[PDB]
Amino acid sequence: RPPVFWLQGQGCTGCSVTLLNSVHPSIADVLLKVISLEFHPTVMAWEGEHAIEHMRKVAEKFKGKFFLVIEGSVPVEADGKYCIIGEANHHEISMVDALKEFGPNAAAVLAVGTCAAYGGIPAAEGSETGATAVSKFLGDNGIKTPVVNIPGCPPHPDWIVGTVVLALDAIKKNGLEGGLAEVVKVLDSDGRPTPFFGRNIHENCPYLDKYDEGVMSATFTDKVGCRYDLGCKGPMTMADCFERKWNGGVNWCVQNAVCIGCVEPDFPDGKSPFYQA
Amino acid sequence: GRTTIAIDPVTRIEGHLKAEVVVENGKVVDARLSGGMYRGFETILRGRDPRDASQIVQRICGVCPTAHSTASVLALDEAFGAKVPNNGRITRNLIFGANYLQSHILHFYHLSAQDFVQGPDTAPFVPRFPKSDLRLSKELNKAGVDQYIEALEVRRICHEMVALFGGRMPHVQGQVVGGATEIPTKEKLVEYAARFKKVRDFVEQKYVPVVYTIGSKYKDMFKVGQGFKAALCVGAFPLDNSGKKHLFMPGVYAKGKDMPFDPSKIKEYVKYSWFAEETTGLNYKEGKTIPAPDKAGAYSFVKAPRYDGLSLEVGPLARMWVNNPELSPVGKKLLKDLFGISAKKFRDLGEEAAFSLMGRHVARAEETYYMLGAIEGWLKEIKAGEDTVVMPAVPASAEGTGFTEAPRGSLLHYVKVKDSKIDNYQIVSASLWNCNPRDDMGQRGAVEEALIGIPVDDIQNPVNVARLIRAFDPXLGCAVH
Ligand code: SF4
Ligand code: SF4
Ligand code: SF4
Ligand code: FCO
Ligand SMILES: [Cl-]
Ligand SMILES: [Fe+2]
Ligand code: NI
Repeated sequence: RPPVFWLQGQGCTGCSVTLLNSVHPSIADVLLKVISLEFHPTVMAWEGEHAIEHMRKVAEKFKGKFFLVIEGSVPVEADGKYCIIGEANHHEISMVDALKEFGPNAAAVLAVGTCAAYGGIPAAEGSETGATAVSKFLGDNGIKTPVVNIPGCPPHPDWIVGTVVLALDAIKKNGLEGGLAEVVKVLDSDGRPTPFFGRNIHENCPYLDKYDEGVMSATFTDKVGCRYDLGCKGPMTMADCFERKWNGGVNWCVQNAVCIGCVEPDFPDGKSPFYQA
Repeated sequence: GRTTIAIDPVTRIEGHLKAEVVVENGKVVDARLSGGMYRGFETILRGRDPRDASQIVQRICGVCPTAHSTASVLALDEAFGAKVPNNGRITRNLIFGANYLQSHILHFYHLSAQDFVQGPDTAPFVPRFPKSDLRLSKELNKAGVDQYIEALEVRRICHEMVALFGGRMPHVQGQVVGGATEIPTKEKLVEYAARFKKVRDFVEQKYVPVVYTIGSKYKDMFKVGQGFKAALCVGAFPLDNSGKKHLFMPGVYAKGKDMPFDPSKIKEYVKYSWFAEETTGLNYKEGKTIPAPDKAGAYSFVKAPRYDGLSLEVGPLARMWVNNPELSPVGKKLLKDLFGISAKKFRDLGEEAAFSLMGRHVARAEETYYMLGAIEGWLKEIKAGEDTVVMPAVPASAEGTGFTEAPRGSLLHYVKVKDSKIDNYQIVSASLWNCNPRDDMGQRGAVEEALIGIPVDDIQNPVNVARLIRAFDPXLGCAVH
């Protein structure tokens, strides 16, 4: 039962919250029997240097075998000071230093959410912190640990749980090393698992007929027409929201308003302005 | 004699916080709170289409994004001259109100409850302090555990409620300048009400009673954590279209006196914050955000907001104290049965017990009950089919300020538009009011001050330091942005 450490960098906690929304039949089992969530600042029992030291003792026992989940980007400016995640006996630990410590020893890293995966909002124009994507930071520092990107702002909980399930099956069938190798096969060029990010929103949109007819809504509350003129970025977005929708299937972005391309590597700047084409 | 204890990270809160306290003779005698992560939303926003703000700002915090959405669209409404249709005002209230339920339930059970309830022998509920001061009987502890588990379902249903008209959650698509993007249908209103009924039952039958009942085993926790005993409310949830009546009305309480809220008296100080010295003492309309992570003497990325010089707190206690509504029926009854207290309205708890560690948990539970009544009213008031949005043009030059109350306390967004783009955007948020460092004159922040006097009879198990902090429901993502 491998340990998981969930490290928050420049995150908003929305990637944690979205996971709390999962109705996946496997979620409880993943947390209670398959893996062990040994560190997560938002929900764990202990605190402070004791929590840090707990993570360290577990990491040592499970060297090469534990998994890291990263939520948020990694800021490199000012010697890492824009994100301190803990302190051990007077010694501050930046996100930079945490990834340098734990990264080399993890079996694999899940970069959850667009911030961790691609930089996202903290890395957007006007930012000053050197917000860096997980894979880029690790590579820049000579750390070759496998990284899987599960983007979205936030991701749908099904994308996080479903990626874990994919890994689970692969590792059961081929072992740790062989399994991770199989997971690599189904990642697109942006490190995203094709089962969830392999299809374009627009190509599968229920309003595509209206798009083709040139029938555009001029107000958000007109649900008949295509949302393209209102700024919908479905045409440039790779996600399966049209199908699984959101929050127990009660709605999704295109039905309610517009798609803002939240799973894409250029989010937000390349998808902005949000409210015009 | 004195012992300094550093706690980084403070867990079971949102975001990155370090607490440092000095303990002497079994009590905290000094405190410093450090927000250790910065993103800089106020500079990231510059140069953008102002309409983008209502999406960008939500990423300040995925626990309370509807609050930022709300503050942002209210600022945009003013700057754009947009008149939100009656039905859109109500729809906004339904979207946002549902997340108050989510956030308070998340806070008490999934963040705070382990302060009082022992979890099972599995991560992440172990390991923890060997002497955690967990006092509940076998039966009561079990009730806490069962309710934590049930609350996982209930908070998820609350997000289904938010998403019905909000699009998804975290990070709604459904609030924009000019109103709400989706007109409620009869069918989806039935769906919202069905979920709401399940949440109400949990709040009334489990949540409110458990906070009083656990509180009755920790009466000592009503005697500490008073701090300045000073509170701020800026108003929230408009009940009409003339900006007059709100569910929570604005006001300030300090030194035992009630007074009106005047936003011109807000200043943000930065002497002890990692920002350029020349930016100290600015009102938000003139706000500037210039990071200085190496500045000597500073210890936080949170600025230090002061109201007419005063260090104030915000949140459910602040709102419930300022507005002084009638207590919940179950609260009144448990106050009588367990505490020997006859109480009708919230202030009948007394200032000392209300402004306390356990008092703030009680306030949050009472407010959750209070919100149920508001949502019930909006479900009767909403009209299926009536338009909820207008489509205003982007102005070339404008300004606007949106005031609301996030689940954690007072929130405002100020936007200045020039050349049809964001020239300045300043955010003064809830946990900023609570979890800030000293101001330039050496006056502590609200939580820093509330830590003074907190008992630490065992330095090896200093559990009350973070218990006090958690009572405030801190969100350091919001506090720093
Ligand atoms: S990806 Fe979005 S939801 Fe997740 S941490 Fe970043 S800002 Fe928050
Ligand atoms: S532009 Fe958006 S609303 Fe229109 S067909 Fe494409 S994905 Fe659908
Ligand atoms: S519809 Fe677009 S904006 Fe919404 S979750 Fe899917 S990819 Fe993100
Ligand atoms: N609630 C909430 Fe978030 C904080 N603090 C805001 O505003
Ligand atoms: Cl909120
Ligand atoms: Fe600010
Ligand atoms: Ni928040």
